[PDB]
Amino acid sequence: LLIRKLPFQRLVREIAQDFKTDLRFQSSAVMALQEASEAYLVGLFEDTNLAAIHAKRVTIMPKDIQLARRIRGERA
Amino acid sequence: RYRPGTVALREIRRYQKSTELLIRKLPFQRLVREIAQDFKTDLRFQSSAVMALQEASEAYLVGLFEDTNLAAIHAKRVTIMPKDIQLARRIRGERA
Amino acid sequence: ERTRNEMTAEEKRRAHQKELAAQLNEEAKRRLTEQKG
Amino acid sequence: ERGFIYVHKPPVHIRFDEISFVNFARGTTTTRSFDFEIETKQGTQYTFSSIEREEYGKLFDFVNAKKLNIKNRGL
Amino acid sequence: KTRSSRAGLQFPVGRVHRLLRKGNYSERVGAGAPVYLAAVLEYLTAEILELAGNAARDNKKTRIIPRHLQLAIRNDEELNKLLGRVTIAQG
Amino acid sequence: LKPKSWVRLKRGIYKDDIAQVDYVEPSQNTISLKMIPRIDYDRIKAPPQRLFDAEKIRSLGGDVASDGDFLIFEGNRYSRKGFLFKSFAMSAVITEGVKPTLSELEKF
Amino acid sequence: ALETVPKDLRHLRACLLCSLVKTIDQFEYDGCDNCDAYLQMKGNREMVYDCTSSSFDGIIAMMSPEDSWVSKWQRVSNFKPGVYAVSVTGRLPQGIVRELKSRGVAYKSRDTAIKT
Amino acid sequence: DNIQGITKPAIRRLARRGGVKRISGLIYEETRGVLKVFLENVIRDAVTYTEHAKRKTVTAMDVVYALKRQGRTLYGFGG
Amino acid sequence: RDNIQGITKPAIRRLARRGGVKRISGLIYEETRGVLKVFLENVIRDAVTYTEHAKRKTVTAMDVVYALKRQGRTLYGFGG
Amino acid sequence: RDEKLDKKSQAMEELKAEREKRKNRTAELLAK
Amino acid sequence: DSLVINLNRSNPKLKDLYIRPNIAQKRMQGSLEAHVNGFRFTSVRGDKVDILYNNIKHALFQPCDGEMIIVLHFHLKNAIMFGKKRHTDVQFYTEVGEITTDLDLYAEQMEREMRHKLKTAFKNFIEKVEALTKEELEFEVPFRDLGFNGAPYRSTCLLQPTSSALVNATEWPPFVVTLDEVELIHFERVQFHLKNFDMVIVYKDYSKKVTMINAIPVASLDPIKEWLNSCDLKYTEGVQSLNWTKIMKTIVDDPEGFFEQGGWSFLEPEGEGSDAEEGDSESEIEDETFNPSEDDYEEEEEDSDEDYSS
Amino acid sequence: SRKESYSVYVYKVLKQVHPDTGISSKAMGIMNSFVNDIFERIAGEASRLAHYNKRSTITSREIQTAVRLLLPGELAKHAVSEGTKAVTKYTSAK
Ligand SMILES: [Zn+2]
Repeated sequence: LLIRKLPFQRLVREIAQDFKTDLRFQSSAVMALQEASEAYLVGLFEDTNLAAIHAKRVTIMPKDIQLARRIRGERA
Repeated sequence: RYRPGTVALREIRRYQKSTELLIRKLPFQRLVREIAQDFKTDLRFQSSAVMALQEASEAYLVGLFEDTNLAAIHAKRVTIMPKDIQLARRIRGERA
Repeated sequence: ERTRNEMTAEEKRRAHQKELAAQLNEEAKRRLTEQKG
Repeated sequence: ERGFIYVHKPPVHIRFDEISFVNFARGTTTTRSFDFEIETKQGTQYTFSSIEREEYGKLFDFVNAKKLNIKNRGL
Repeated sequence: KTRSSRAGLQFPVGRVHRLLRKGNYSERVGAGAPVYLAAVLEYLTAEILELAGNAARDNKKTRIIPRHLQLAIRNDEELNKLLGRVTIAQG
Repeated sequence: LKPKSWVRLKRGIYKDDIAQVDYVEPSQNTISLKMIPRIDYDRIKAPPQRLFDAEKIRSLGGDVASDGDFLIFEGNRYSRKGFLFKSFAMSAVITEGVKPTLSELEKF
Repeated sequence: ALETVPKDLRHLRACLLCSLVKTIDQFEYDGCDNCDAYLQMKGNREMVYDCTSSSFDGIIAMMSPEDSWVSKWQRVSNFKPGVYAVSVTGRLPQGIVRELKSRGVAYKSRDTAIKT
Repeated sequence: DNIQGITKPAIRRLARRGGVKRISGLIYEETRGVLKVFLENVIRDAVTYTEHAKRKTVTAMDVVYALKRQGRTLYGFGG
Repeated sequence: RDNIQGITKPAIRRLARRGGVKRISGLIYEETRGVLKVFLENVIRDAVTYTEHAKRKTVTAMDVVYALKRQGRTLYGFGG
Repeated sequence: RDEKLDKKSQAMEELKAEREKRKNRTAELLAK
Repeated sequence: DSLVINLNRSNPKLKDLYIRPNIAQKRMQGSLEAHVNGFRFTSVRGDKVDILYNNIKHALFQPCDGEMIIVLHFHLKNAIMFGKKRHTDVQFYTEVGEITTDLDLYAEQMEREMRHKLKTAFKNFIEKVEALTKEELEFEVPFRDLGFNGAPYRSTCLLQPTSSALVNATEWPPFVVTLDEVELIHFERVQFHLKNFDMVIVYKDYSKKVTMINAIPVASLDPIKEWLNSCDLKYTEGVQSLNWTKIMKTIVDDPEGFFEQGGWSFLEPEGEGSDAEEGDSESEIEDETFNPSEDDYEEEEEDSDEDYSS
Repeated sequence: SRKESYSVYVYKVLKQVHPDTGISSKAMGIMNSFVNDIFERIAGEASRLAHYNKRSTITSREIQTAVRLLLPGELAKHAVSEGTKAVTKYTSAK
């Protein structure tokens, strides 16, 4: 656990709004999301550090994340 | 310039609506048989299966080189070095 | 049926691009034939 | 067989005798991957990052076979 | 009338249904499943083929070729996504 | 050893000039302080008190370092509007016995 | 055992729940002997800055919590033998206190000092 | 605007957890962007599975499917 | 002649040039073969896996097709 | 769909508008 | 010839400015002022750097929107000496925030303020200069949603179009393409199986090399064409990537015969019925244009009418 | 064995959209391949939904979900549309 549960839930309900009103989430789902959310960012940062390493740097940059996701095929 | 080398190769870019296999089919087919043999004997290889593998691998290796180029580019390098292939494979997570 | 969103962006653009190709070749020939000196 | 050596630049050599303690931190490859910590008796610390979960067990088996002190061995 | 012809569809609904029944997708299969599915197939098929014939025109041809399908899928932002990692085989 | 109050100074030439805390790192070891610089401006070589802001110091030379409205100058004279935000060890400054009261209300 | 005692005298800080006193690096390295399975203050420094406090007063050596007065006055009779601070200042976030409460862990501040 | 609510330290702590040594402030802008894109797809899928189940409040069962369907699968649960 | 060299450096050089890769270390060509072999090995294994259910002792494009699917390399241009 | 297309088209329109301004301006001032 | 400092006038100015490239071995701050006929950047160490307004091929302004720096990019018609080196490209910028964090509203808000503050100050400097310059130096602002990922030199960056150029000034070295000089564009490696592609720029003076913009992602294919279309830029696609140095000398040596062979039409993928080569190089593949034989249709009657429950 | 295919109907549809156009066996093979691929993607996903219900039977309802999940934007709108039309078209009897 590393993000504040409120802003996280607020964001979940907020984006839910863009798809559909009425939507709210049982605690189990929002927790499961954060549980998934953290795992994804963890993996991505590890990967990004591999790029950092590969680029002979320690200060990661967005392009490191971009490349990692780019190579990962996260985008369309 | 109407002379050869100019016309064909220039136009071949446009004549090349074809999808010519980049690895030599027989040199590759032999390797298929070879690796196939490495797995198991009695394996008849349909040319269709040979083509299926060949075409997939060529695009696939080109794919690998897409990532490898990125990673070279990533490292501010033009020449790819095996570390890039490795980086790419590691990041793709497409490792055995 | 007839579910396509709209004419493809290329089809619209094609006339202008095709146009540009003609324009380009004429334009290219003078500039370049003139530049050849 | 009797030490650890980091090959190529910066080249560095380690002997099991110079090791104070080491540990396989939760690494950078997977939640079960590892990074290897080393601190020398000289107080000089070395750490090797980003290593697959697969190499965790082998190095885990290896250091116990070398019987060196691992920070998490008391766990 | 064939189930397809009931639906006026070209697609063989019995085949789609038969594929699912024998294909181990489920223990039983209701008619609405293959019916909806067969219609969807013709729709996307037409969606592509519509572009393909257009591409054929855009290729000076009355004969569609694989080369035309490549232009369709990459120019169509949806097929571009639906067929994003797919491989087309051709000598 | 805790932040957020208005206090009195003890050591150096920086004797008893009142300040407050600006922003907090959780370690509770030191307190950041809204202070007035005591520099000579690095000019005797090629003691005082005067608030100074990173500008005539730039003609003598030295470290001019801006962090926007937050500044650093001539050897980490952490300064803003000519005031130091350098932190002091909470024991080294006399912190207690101020308590902002009805009469006190306007300084910081 | 003595692993709970300051190994080094540099930068000592006290756990803020059970007031156990250890070095900046001992908490970073080892965590709290009575609350790591309950606190998880081990391995990180931002966490150290939050949980482990530099503001503590006096030290108490626990020898026989079962038969001792100081063991009672200091709220340590339920701990293992070690050195604890008489009073540590500060307070925990509005989350872990609830997590602790959920487990039946009642956070009472070790802050024995009277305020002015 | 709650993506702005995903605190820099929260992200920062995950980066430390991912062994990153250093970070450039743009990572926050970028990290928030990444978080949205992941969330957008997971929720849309979560929404759709819930929509199919004829419900308006999402359950862990539904999110498991949304992640599992994307290969981003969660662990520790059964039924 | 040994088929591992059958994936000649120029055959590789063509693919890398197509993967947009410009200069190529000699070292690459060798790893490419390994990668390709690793790639093929996984694929062929699966093709055989399919072939065994079919009680066949002949490898078909169908097995490869059914295999490339399973690896996220779905292939069009085969079957009926 | 239309919102992002409009955002992109808008950037394109602005570009087109600015190009035209510059086109008209460039010819006029040099023409003088 | 000079610069002529606009003495005793309210010469617009900006002060949080890092010049790029550095004059000396290491970077310096300074302030940029607009004068009678050019700019001047004066370092905090007293160095003077002057830019005639005319010698500026382009003035492009990069707001710090999504960028850790606010930048004024100068693309020059001629290179100028920084003493150490000569450069056709120059920048003035300043850091937006913490770039070197080693592992909150006030800080975050100060970022919002500081950006706006700087953003405004620069925006004001621009307007003051545009007014001063009789607008002869309109600061093109890169149309960010019209930018795309690519690599003009060595590293991946977001290329962005401006009213008259395609550039990426965030990174260094700076990338600037004056669209006035673009003869043609070719999208090499464009193919369905690729995930990325490349772009080549042909210049109007063929004595100068083409420029590549490697590995641009294919998802940007249609948007880039459209941008190019809107710029009146002719482009062409090609799965192949043949030698431009050869193609240039070829056409440089014999442009007459080149144009006679339809010139640049050689890149045309023969999409639509250009009468000159109406039949391209095509032939029937090996098929009878898939025509299902009369006997294959007959199995349809077993679509047995079982009214399986809705 | 007797070969199975959709190429017949693909051509019928080709003519239904472009009667004036024909197609080569390779392009036909691609389209026929596509039919097989997409059918299984949806067939698998429709099975998972039925499986999540812990049920023996799959319906159009699972399809609508799977279609919206697998098909992007427009394709989902139209597949919902054309699919709803096609359902209705052989629903009117009973
Ligand atoms: Zn404790």
